[PDB]
Amino acid sequence: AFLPSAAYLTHQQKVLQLYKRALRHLESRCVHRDKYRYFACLLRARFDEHKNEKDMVKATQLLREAEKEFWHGQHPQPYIFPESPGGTSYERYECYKVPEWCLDDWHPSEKAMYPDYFAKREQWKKLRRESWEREVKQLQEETPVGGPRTEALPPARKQGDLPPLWWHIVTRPRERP
Amino acid sequence: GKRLFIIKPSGFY
Amino acid sequence: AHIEPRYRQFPQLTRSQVIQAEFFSATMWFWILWRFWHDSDAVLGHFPYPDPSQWTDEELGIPPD
Amino acid sequence: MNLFSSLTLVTLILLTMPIAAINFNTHKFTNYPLYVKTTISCAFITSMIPTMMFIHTGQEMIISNWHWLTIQTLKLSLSFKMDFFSMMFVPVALFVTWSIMEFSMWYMHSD
Amino acid sequence: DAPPLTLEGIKDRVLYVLKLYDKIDPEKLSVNSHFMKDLGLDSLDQVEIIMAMEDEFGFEIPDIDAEKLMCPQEIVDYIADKKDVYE
Amino acid sequence: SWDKDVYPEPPRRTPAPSPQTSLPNPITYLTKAFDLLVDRPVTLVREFIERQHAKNKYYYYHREFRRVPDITECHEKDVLCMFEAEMQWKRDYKVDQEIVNIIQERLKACQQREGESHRQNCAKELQQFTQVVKAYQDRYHDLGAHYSARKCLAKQKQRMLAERKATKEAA
Amino acid sequence: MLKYIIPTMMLMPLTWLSKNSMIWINTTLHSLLISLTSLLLLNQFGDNSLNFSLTFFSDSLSTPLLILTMWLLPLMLMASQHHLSKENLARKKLFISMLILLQLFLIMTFTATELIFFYIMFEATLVPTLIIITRWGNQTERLNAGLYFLFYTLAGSLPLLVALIYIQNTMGSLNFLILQYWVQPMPNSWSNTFMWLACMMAFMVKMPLYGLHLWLPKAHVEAPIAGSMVLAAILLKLGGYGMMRITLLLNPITDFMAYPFIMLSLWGMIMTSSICLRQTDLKSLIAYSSVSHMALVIVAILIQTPWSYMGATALMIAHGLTSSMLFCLANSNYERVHSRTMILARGLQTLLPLMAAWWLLASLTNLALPPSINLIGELFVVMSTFSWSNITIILMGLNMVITALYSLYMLITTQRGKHTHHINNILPSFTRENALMSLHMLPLLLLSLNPKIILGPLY
Amino acid sequence: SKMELPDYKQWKIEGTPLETVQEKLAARGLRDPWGRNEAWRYMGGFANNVSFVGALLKGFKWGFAAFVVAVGAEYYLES
Amino acid sequence: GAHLARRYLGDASVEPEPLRMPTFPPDYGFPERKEREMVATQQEMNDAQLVLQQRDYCAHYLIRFLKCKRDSFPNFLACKHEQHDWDYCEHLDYVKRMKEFERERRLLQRKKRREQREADMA
Amino acid sequence: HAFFKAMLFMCSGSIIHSLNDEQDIRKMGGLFKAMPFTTTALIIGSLALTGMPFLTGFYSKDLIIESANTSYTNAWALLMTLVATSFTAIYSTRIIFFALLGQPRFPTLININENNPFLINSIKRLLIGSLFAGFIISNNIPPMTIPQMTMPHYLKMTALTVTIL
Amino acid sequence: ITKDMLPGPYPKTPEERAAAAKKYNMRVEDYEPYPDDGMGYGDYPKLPDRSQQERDPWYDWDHPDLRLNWGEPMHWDLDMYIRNRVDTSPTPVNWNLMCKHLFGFVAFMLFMFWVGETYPTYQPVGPKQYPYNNLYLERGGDPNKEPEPVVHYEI
Amino acid sequence: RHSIFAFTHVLIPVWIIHYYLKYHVTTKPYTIVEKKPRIFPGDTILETGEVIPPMKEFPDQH
Ligand SMILES: CCCCCCCCCCCCCCCCCC(=O)OC[C@H](COP(=O)([O-])OC[C@H](O)COP(=O)([O-])OC[C@H](COC(=O)CCCCCCCCCCCCCCCCC)OC(=O)CCCCCCCCCCCCCCCCC)OC(=O)CCCCCCCCCCCCCCCCC
Ligand SMILES: CCCCCCCCCCCCCCCCCC(=O)OC[C@H](COP(=O)([O-])OCC[N+](C)(C)C)OC(=O)CCCCCCCCCCCCCCCCC
Ligand SMILES: CCCCCCCCCCCCCCCCCC(=O)OC[C@H](COP(=O)([O-])OCC[N+](C)(C)C)OC(=O)CCCCCCCCCCCCCCCCC
Ligand SMILES: CCCCCCCCCCCCCCCCCC(=O)OC[C@H](COP(=O)(O)OCCN)OC(=O)CCCCCCCCCCCCCCCCC
Ligand SMILES: *C(=O)CCCCCCCCCCCCC
Repeated sequence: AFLPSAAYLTHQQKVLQLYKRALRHLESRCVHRDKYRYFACLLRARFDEHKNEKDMVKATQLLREAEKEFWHGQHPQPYIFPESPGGTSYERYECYKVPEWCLDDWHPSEKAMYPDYFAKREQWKKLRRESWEREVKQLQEETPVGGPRTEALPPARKQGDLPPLWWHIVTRPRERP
Repeated sequence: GKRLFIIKPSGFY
Repeated sequence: AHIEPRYRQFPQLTRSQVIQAEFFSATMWFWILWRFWHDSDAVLGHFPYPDPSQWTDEELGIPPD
Repeated sequence: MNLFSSLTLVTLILLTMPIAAINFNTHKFTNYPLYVKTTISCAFITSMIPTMMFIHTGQEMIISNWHWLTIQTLKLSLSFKMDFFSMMFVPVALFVTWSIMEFSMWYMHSD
Repeated sequence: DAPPLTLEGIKDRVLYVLKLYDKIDPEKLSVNSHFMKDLGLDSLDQVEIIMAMEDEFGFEIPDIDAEKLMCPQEIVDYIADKKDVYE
Repeated sequence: SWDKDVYPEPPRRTPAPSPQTSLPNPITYLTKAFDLLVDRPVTLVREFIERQHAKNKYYYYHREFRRVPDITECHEKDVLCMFEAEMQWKRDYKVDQEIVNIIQERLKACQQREGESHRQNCAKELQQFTQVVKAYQDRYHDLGAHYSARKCLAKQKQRMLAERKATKEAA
Repeated sequence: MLKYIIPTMMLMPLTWLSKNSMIWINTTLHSLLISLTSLLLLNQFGDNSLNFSLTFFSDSLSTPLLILTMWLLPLMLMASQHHLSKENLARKKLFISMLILLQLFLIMTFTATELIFFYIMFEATLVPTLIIITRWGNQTERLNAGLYFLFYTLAGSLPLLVALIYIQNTMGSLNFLILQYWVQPMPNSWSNTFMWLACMMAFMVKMPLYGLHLWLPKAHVEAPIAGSMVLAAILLKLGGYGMMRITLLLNPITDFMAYPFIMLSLWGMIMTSSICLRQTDLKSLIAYSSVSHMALVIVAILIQTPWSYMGATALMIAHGLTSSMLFCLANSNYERVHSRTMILARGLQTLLPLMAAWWLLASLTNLALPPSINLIGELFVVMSTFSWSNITIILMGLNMVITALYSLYMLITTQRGKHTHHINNILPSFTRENALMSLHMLPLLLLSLNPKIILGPLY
Repeated sequence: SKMELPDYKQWKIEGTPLETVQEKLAARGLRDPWGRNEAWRYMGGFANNVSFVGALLKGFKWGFAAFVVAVGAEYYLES
Repeated sequence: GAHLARRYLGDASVEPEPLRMPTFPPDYGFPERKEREMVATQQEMNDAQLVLQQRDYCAHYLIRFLKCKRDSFPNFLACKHEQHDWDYCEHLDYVKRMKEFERERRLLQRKKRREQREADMA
Repeated sequence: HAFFKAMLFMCSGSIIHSLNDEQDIRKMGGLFKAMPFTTTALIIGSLALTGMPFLTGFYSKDLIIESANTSYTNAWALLMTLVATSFTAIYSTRIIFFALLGQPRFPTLININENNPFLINSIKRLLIGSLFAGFIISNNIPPMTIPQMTMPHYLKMTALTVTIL
Repeated sequence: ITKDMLPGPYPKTPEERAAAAKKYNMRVEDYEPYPDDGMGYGDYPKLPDRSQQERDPWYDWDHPDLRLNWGEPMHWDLDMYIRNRVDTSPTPVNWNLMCKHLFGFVAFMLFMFWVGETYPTYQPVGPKQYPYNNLYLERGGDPNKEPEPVVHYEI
Repeated sequence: RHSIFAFTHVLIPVWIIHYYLKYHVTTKPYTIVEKKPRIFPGDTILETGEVIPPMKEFPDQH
């Protein structure tokens, strides 16, 4: 369907995503923990019944009508975790996630307020600008002709070399700034 | 302790 | 000292919050029972509702013909 | 008359004073939320007196203190209606807002 | 509010949840115990382990990441990566 | 202060304080506290300022426009006369605007002052207001934003033709 | 009025004899002194207009437009000195000369006692504006935009020339002071119908009318920032000024000639606000907002009640300040991201908090938040159009809903949300930029205190 | 620093509604593996929570005692 | 509230219409019927500034109650007796309104029995 | 309404902070003892919302029901008003049931803490308000209409019976 | 940016369609333009008309607020299908069933308010009686006129 | 400097506003217009010395 690594979803992945959605929507329907635990074992039995199914057409058909089952029996307001998308606290702190390059535009009188932080930041910026050309030539020698097939990134192979395209993954902001 | 630096835009100007 | 968080078990309570919660629940029930003692009419009724069917015709002016 | 109208306008001017304080700042405050909570507590105190002397008599007045504009027959003035509705809603809203701000000093602390 | 997580505390809580799971005996369990190779669990069991991690720590692991966490050390490393521990 | 004739007020009748209870009311204590802490220092500073005013007194005057010939005795397209007539008409228009404002102030002050019996006790102010709004509407309404003395005279001539026709057909 | 014309001409040797690092500072300083001096025009009287000479006068309509015009020149010099920093010194002095000369034309456009002098100055204001757009505009479309700006105005105004010379031959004079006393009724005929069109269509183009507004979201977009400021703040209001002069002569034929144009503007304020709901260009969003605001001024002049004229002149001054500030905020982001696409730079309150405060206040004045003079002009126009017809309240209220929607949509799109990751040249706000924003906003807020000096000749 | 977690052996589901759940599952040959994870919710201090009439009648005993005292005080005060 | 069922699910020819009643004359059935005496003077309840909904036939107890409420400040629990006197006299006025309702309903019964007796006789 | 509804939101926010930004009632429970003061004030605010006798909500809502019954009224509007009065009791005890009563459903790291004097005092002043403000204001406001105090006993006891149902 | 990276006219030959599909960075088989009815779309792709809410929120988007990637062809109505605006996501109830239930509920409630207006409830009382000829002077009556005497009697 | 709040935020604004209202607002007509005080039977007018006559003696009901 839509994944950064794979081009599709396998049948097994679709069954597992269905099982997780069904347990979460069942937990929304079955608020109390013992009652949810009872009906979740019943649902585990309903998934373990057709588990050892080697006919891919029969398994695909059972998956499809199980999705129709789930669609008819979903909770209209399911429980969403707060930082999960849809939740009441999702993307709340994005207004406090100032990027790292905004520290470069500070006045020197407020860089003088944190001498060790900026003195320790300059070696990170130095490390990145010496890692950059090596990780570019690392990417261009490993990627095949016609561009990369997947969005997967290769790790660093030598010692002393940093992984390619590491800066905006490492220097991303925290979740509670 | 363990005070964290708070990255914020330049408030001097 | 402040409260230390616990794991999978009932948290540490302060004596102050428990006696305040008990005191305000007692104040609620004391006020409800006290006002129900002294007023007793804002709930059940202030004045007896008269029955119009038991009213005679002479006090209402109904001449028989 | 002189007490009622004066404490009426002192309530609103007292509520506008921390806006001037937050706008005329250079430093990081010595606990500006405590300052606004104390200001609204004292504004509740100030608003209780015209409420009490309305409960005494029923005293009402209009304070049309500042002529703002006259569009040929419509003299628009800064005009304050101190009636039953203002006298019973201003202390309720100030008392509630005082409790909401002392809640806010705890709830919105890490902000 | 919200006391910080350590890798020691996250690893203790993850192994604590997995020791309260009846298809894993606690005397075999370690941080490198692969659930299918070593502990011999089903993929349904792995989905349930991920849901217990979500109910334990209070955040959702997405399925593209939930299908790949196949040992407790991977789970602790992922919760470290999404909570930014050892600041 | 102001002139009590143009802004009338019926005389105040406050009742004597006749307290039935024994608990002292906070209002008298806060009134004495107001008098001591607020009213006397305000009065002292105002007396100081009024002494400084009394050291050097000087005056401003109300500008008296003498009545010039109005638009009816000005010739057609005679700008030197009808300019004076137009300035007279505009000053009279602005003064009539302020007259309607004074009567609205009387009406609203009456409504607030009489309180709950304002529908009965403000019949004279309502009558004066209806009369002056009738006069203002017959005099200046529907003239347009390019109003002038010619427009107002044409409106008056149309109204007087209608009134003469209605009085003629009633006989 | 000669005490304002002469220093504005003396700004030309002041900008050509200045030292090469001093040509912005000197013109800014002395244009601020002229703007200080502009307040002597507030010597207004309840009966008579301030009548200077045979050539110049100033009633209470032309006076706020004059003070806004003389105030706009230093702010245009502040706005336009950063993107013309690498310019040649001679071309920089030519830009400043075109700004000074446009002010020189405008300050004796509004004070023209006689109407053909008004026409000569009114159409003289095309040439420095055309040179500014087609010379210091940024993209390719500035030449086409200069064509549309020139050839809508002259197509509208060359019938106006024949109309004014006809009035000169019939009445004997185009003095507005004489025509206040020699005005004759204009009856119903086809000759007087085309008389009305020739007197009105030039100003309908300059406002702009809906349907004739197509010069505007190309001229206001493809200009530089000083061009956008003067076009949004003064050059649309030349049309409303000319309407309020020339509708003295067009009675009673306006009382039924106004209906198609009242329909065009009452529906154009809905349609252009709806267009603002779906703009990708921020500068074009401000352009169609200007069309939406000037539609109400057109309706208020065409219904010609006193409340409508008061609201129209208040809304003209308020919209001049507000739209000039919105274009300057748009420029403050364009000088960082180098694109006028509104969806590109997002989340800017996380980066520029005080500039986001200026965005908030200009979006609040755009949605007519009381007691701003935006709301005063908006509200008086709504009162007068309700007295005109009671069903116009539907269109006025629906316009106010869509106006609040696109104002706060502009605010939320540019300032709120997660910031754009790949943009890292977001500098902090310069002192010049914040000073420009405050010199727009602070007079606009102080005019709420004493609003009687912007309510026209019939306050 | 180190937050010491309690025993995992102490959370046994005997005496809880998890026991009734596992009985009604073992009636059909099903067995629940996450009951000891849920077992802390129903044991210790969180066990035996009040009903709703027990929730409303919080502070009824001291409030009714204060009501008895105040009625007795005003009956002894009128005399 | 059964009279709503008697007017809607029954006939309205025997049930009184509340907007227009009394439909019968106030002397029809009353020999020498006395009037409702007004105790509170018109100028007294003008000076007391009573609400025009509150200027009914028992305004005098309301004036006494408002006088006690003004005079017993701040003891806001001091004038329950004047309040209960005013509430009792309002209750009596409400009983009088119920008597008007029952009088009109029984005279509609009288008119119904009259026309049915007339249809049986003639 | 100001007092008890502000206090209901403050009690809910105390629950939200103590359960780590959790706003869903299906992940609550057992807060009757873990959060005793929030529980006390939430029960008091729910009783004042439903029209418990002689709390602050009584002196307004009971008069509203006894005046909407005893008037020339849209009958369907009155019947929907009484159904709404029952629904208030239903969702108030939904709040009390899922948020306070039962067994815990929140995650396992209990950081339940309502021990700040800011929180305690801020809930306390509106709690004194929710106990006494209806009585105090109803005895301090002057009469502005004539209150309907005579009605049949099924019609006087409408709000309390429908709330108990 | 240059000329052959800008949108063009409607593609008619399959090599113009392939060049446009390369231009909008998508497959030739997935590239469909808007139909050439002259409305002014040119060769711009007709994307499947989904809101950005339906996009995968867990995928690492290049624009996480927009759920959109760099170089991806935007929808024509991308300003319209933002998450601040029109949502097209699948609803737990069918659209027509939602519309029928909401319209039926609103219509039934308005019909019952009209029925209850036609059949109002009241109390078994007479009209409220007032002294001084139903308060003639108090209701703004002029004193030069004299009203008809409105006399109320005891019962 | 312990009660500087009740000085600088009340006692200076009550002075300023009372000076303003006393010598610039009540010096102009109908700016501060007050509802006249409520007069009951039994009251004595301070401005006149006039005593209001009481009500008629009640036809007592209970
Ligand atoms: C003639 C003498 C006059 C004296 C009195 C002056 C009267 C007012 C004048 C203008 C006031 C506003 C200007 C300052 C704000 C703009 C800049 C800014 O953001 O500063 C923040 C900054 C403090 O914030 P920060 O945290 O440091 O940084 C900003 C943050 O990063 C991020 O910022 P933020 O978002 O956190 O904070 C912005 C905040 C955001 O909040 C809002 O936007 C909410 C505002 C709208 C809702 C509330 C108001 C609704 C209307 C009611 C009020 C008016 C009528 C009241 C009367 C009673 C009713 C009739 O806005 C405010 O706090 C503004 C407060 C004042 C609001 C006035 C109305 C603005 C709304 C839009 C127009 C409305 C109609 C026009 C009203 C005109 C009234 C005169 O302020 C300052 O440092 C102040 C600098 C100096 C300001 C001087 C202002 C006057 C200058 C005039 C000079 C010439 C005359 C001499 C007199 C001088 C007196 C001092
Ligand atoms: C901390 C600073 C405060 C002052 C400290 C220093 C002074 C110490 C204390 C003494 C007080 C000052 C001396 C007395 C004050 C002046 C008295 C006086 O006559 O002043 C002249 C007048 C009084 O009104 P006026 O009627 O005399 O004059 C109006 C002017 N004409 C007639 C031309 C229209 O002005 C003032 O007092 C100005 C103060 C205004 C206060 C309100 C501001 C409102 C802000 C928002 C504006 C928008 C509202 C729009 C809507 C309005 C409703 C429709
Ligand atoms: C923005 C672009 C469009 C602009 C539109 C401008 C307005 C549209 C109408 C303009 C009409 C022409 C000017 C009329 C001046 C009236 C002066 C006068 O005395 O009139 C009375 C005179 C009357 O004649 P007279 O004055 O000799 O006689 C005395 C008067 N009577 C008759 C009573 C005895 O009218 C005319 O002579 C003719 C007027 C109509 C002329 C029609 C030709 C022009 C057609 C429209 C062209 C519009 C622009 C097209 C191009 C756009 C760009 C490509
Ligand atoms: C006594 C009379 C009583 C009458 C009562 C009934 C009258 C009104 C009838 C209904 C009309 C208004 C309601 C319809 C418009 C609602 C718009 C709205 O609320 O949009 C919100 C929407 C997102 O909302 P939501 O789905 O909740 O988001 C959850 C997270 N995604 O946000 C978006 O999608 C963004 C939308 C931005 C653009 C808005 C475009 C629509 C504007 C509508 C204007 C209506 C003007 C009405 C004029 C009336 C004149 C008389
Ligand atoms: C006749 O019944 C007059 C009373 C008003 C109309 C009926 C109101 C019914 C609802 C209130 C009583 C409910 C009893 C459970």
